[PDB]
Amino acid sequence: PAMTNIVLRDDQTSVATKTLIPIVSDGNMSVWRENAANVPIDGQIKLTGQWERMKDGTYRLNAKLEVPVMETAGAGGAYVAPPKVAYKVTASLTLYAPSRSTIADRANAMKMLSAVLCGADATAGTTLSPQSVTGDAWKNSALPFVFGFINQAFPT
Amino acid sequence: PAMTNIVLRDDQTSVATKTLIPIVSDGNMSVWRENAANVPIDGQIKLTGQWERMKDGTYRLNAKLEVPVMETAGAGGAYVAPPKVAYKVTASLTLYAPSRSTIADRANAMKMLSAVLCGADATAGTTLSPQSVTGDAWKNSALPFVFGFINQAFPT
Amino acid sequence: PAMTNIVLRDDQTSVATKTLIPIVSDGNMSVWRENAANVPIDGQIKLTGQWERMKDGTYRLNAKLEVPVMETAGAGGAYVAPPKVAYKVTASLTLYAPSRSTIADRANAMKMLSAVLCGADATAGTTLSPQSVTGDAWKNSALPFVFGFINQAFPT
Amino acid sequence: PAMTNIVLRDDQTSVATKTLIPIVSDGNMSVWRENAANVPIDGQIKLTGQWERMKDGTYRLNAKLEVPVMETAGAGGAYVAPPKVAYKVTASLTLYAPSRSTIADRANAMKMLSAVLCGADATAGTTLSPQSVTGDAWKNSALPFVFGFINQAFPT
Amino acid sequence: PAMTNIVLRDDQTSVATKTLIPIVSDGNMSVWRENAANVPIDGQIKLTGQWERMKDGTYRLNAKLEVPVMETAGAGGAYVAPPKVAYKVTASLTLYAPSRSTIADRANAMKMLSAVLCGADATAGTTLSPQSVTGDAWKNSALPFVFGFINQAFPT
Amino acid sequence: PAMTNIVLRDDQTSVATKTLIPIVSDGNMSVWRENAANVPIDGQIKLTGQWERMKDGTYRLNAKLEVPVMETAGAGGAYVAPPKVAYKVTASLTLYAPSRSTIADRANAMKMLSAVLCGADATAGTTLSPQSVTGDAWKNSALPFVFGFINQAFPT
Repeated sequence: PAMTNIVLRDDQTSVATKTLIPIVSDGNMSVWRENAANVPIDGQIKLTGQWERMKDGTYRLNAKLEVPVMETAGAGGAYVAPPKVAYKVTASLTLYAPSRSTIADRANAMKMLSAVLCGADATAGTTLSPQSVTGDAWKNSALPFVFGFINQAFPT
Repeated sequence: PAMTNIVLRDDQTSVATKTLIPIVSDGNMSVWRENAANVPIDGQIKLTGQWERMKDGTYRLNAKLEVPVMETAGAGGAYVAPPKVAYKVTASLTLYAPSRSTIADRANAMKMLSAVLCGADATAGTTLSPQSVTGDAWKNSALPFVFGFINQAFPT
Repeated sequence: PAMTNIVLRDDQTSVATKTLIPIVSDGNMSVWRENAANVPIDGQIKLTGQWERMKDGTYRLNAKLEVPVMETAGAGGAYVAPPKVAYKVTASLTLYAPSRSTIADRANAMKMLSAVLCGADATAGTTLSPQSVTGDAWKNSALPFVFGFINQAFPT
Repeated sequence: PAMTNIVLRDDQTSVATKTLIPIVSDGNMSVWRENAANVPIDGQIKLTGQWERMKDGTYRLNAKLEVPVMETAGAGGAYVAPPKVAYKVTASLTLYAPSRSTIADRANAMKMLSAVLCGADATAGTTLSPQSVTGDAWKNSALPFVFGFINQAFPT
Repeated sequence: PAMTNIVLRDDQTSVATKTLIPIVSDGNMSVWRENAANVPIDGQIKLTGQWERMKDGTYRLNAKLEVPVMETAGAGGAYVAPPKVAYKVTASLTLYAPSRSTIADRANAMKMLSAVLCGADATAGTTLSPQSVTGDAWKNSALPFVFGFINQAFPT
Repeated sequence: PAMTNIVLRDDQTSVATKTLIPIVSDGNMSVWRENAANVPIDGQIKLTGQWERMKDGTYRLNAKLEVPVMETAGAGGAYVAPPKVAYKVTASLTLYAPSRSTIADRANAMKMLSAVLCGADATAGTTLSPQSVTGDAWKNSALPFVFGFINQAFPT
């Protein structure tokens, strides 16, 4: 498939739209990046999709979303520098699919873990829109793994 | 929070429901497991949520879904072949969040990467339900990252 | 007993309510933490209750309340970092109860030291509400040990 | 401030009053002690308030309540057994306050931890009087941390 | 699942109730303890549930109930004797389940041995309630295995 | 007493009856065995009651129930395979009673651990009949220790 734009929606009070433009098509990876002004290149949101064949025939597929955070949002100026990038929150989905693995196996695994990350709970058929327009819908959610990852408390 | 059951839905032609019963709560990790008949303990669908504080104050949160495939018995051994597992398709979401990170930032990152894993594309607000009742909806999908993970060919 | 929420009241001008949610149930300890947005995880108020058996049979019971302080309260932003956590004020109650110690002994010790920390003075039956709704009631109090710990002057 | 008497109340069925007379004022510490008849000096209820400036500018303030239990005499030694002490239940509140810490912060911490030691629970503003005249009120209490300290089983 | 209290009934003439409160939850071990008045910690009734994976894949599950009998006071020596534990009556159920075992096998084994320990005899359907309010029902019972364990005389 | 038959009931959907006939009575050992059609001797359900006096006077009483699962035929190799036993699920109750123990101690311990293995929970008087005609009653039961032994997941 060809590289396309990737439009995401974050979880602020007012859901803001973020556009990742394709940058580069490499041999084992491909990269999408945000393009926002008065933001250092290091501060743009980055999406790296890479893949490799382990020595045992097993295929490792990594999708890495880096979200940078500047320290104090700055009034952009003609020759004024942006806030130095304070840190990065990183989230990587790794999929290990062995030699004998099949399309059905991979699809099942991906769909079920996606439901988990969208916080399926004891009640069957439960999920939360990752493209939800509801502001603060994820941080306020009490679903086991959404709440778990966000507020850093897994169920025990 | 307390551990609850977790009900997921696979991507077979007729969508099947899988239920993960809570098994154990360790000091740092918690484990849910399916309870299917005629399956060994090591062959059930397993979900492991673990977390550790790195030496730099950065916190690493892992959610690991193991989907096993058990072997099939060929009646040739002069005894019914013992029921063992063939292999495991594994999918682990890892979130690295430093000490300066907040609830707002962790939520932004989780929601955007969930949208990515649900095949967010150039068209804004595009997502595919991971609890979808549409059979084979994921394996047939052409959404960039759903397709790339299912078929081991990311956009390039 | 099961872990429950723990609701405390501080000593500002307007008494503010702080909720500690249970995080983890470990083998020798249990942890409660505040969950407040635009605050680094390191800056949340923490409560760690641990217990161990010394080699001589004596039981050591520690309850540790960590109160972090950020350096300059910051206007939360979409991709704006919180104030880096400036320092921690820590307060630990340690109870040493030997092998021959009894329920009555431990209850007596705990109640009397609690009265001391609530600042019982020469006048009998004297105490100060630790859940007091009166703003600034503790910092302004002149009770020997409340005043002592707060303003860092013990009676001599 | 000047050292005053300190009147506390235990948790017997009929609540008894204990009075701590000031004994000595050292350079860094001060000591109150009970004066009960037929008790050696080392068997009286003792209260020690000491403080030291750590090498990092952080100040450590300790308040230590020792409650002794004297042995009982069995008339078998061919002489009345000498009155000695059996053991000591000790409870020490320690406050670590750094150089950047203020009166507001020390007060917040002390009040909240006092509320904790008085069995603050999920219900807001919950506390048990440490000068309470209700006999056996503490040992019978089911408040989380009162119960946990008295019975050596914290919530888990 | 989560640890709950465990309420048992003994075989005294007037059947008494014992309550085991959870103390700690480890990864491979969970402990319940009784909290009775005027009994040391070591003299309380203890319940230990543990599990381990042997090197051959076979899981070993152990449930260990310790009923202590404390030393009766005795008359004074030099000083009054300290309270100490005389001995412990211990009862451990161990279940060995190899890799190829199923829920059916384990449930069948557990139910049948439970009926055995509840004194199944030649007449079908025979059983004795372990929660029975009938005082001295077990020590008086003549069912082969109950009587055998109690009176240390096995059917021969 | 004299050895009698022992009639047990399993946990199949339709509850089946198993009869253990006495085989042999030794001095410190007695054996019961099932006699089912089309099952080898080693595949029959076995029950072993033994006792021994340790070197410290403490008596050790063991009751061991072996439930074998025989190998399923499988297709022909060179010749038709001979019937053989696949594995054994084993459940052993061991009771340690020191010299100073009495009938009261042993009966109390046995009844309380029997109520435990029959799934006593927080609610008093809780029990599950081990001779119950309710099919699949044990494997479906959620009582902490019954469920724990069955599903190899202990309350934690």
